[PDB]
Amino acid sequence: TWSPLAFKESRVWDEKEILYLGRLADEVQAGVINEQIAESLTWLMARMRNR
Amino acid sequence: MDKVKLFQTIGRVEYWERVPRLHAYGVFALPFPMDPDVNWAQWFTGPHPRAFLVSIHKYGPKAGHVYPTNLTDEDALLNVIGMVLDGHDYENDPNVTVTLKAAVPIEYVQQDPQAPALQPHQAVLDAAEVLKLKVIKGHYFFDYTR
Amino acid sequence: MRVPININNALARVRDPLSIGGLKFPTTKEIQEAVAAIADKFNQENDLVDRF
Amino acid sequence: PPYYAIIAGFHGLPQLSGYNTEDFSFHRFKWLKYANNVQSYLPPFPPKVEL
Repeated sequence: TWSPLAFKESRVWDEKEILYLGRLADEVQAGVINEQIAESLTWLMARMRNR
Repeated sequence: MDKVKLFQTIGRVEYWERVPRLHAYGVFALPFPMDPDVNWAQWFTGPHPRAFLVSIHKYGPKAGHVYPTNLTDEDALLNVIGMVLDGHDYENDPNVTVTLKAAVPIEYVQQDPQAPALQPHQAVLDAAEVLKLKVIKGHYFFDYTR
Repeated sequence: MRVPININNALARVRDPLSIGGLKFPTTKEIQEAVAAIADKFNQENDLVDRF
Repeated sequence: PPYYAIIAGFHGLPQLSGYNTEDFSFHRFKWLKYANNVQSYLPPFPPKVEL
């Protein structure tokens, strides 16, 4: 008899992380958190491949 | 050595993520006046992410002003109202957003500003019942609204 | 994750415009600059255990 | 207070395909310790850049 397992994890982005996150050596309008969500998405995909 | 100086490191900037809470449990925050007497610039020094329990003055001349909880005084232990997750700039705002109901790991609750980050503070666990933090896993649980 | 800097401006903004104390007057110089991000290629993933 | 979350995961477990039918043993891969010291026959590696 065989039986599989289950795997989950999660993220939260707060309001003052989403609302304002700027460049460190530049002054741009706040649109930087989209790339941060993209990297965390790709990192969770890699985390599943690691398992 | 004299006419030619080689490479040498000038700057070092490190950058972290934020303090993660549980999605499944919920967030509830009410903004509070910051007590001006405590040195707030000590509590927001390092680039490591932390969070620290906050107690409100019940009465007195500074009624409504909130300050980081001292684990020695019971009148500072009983009136605890929440914990600031993110981080804040007291040089621009005396009004922090204290979180009342959330679920933060044991790793990211540091009640002292010189206590080492990314390591569970022990006096919070040894005062977990007075501060009404229930520990079930790594992650703390607190609802100071109820 | 990256430290979200702007690359072609950090090197331009690191130096200081004080620069007096060497010869008690501003000397001339010429400065070229370079950037190269580094990450070790020896922390390879396991590509065998999915052929099994 | 607006936030944003991403959840991820899967279900699974590695299954061994073949089994012996007479006795119930399994023999497809095995390990072995052949060389006591062989790091001397290997070039050194560069260290990690702790920036």
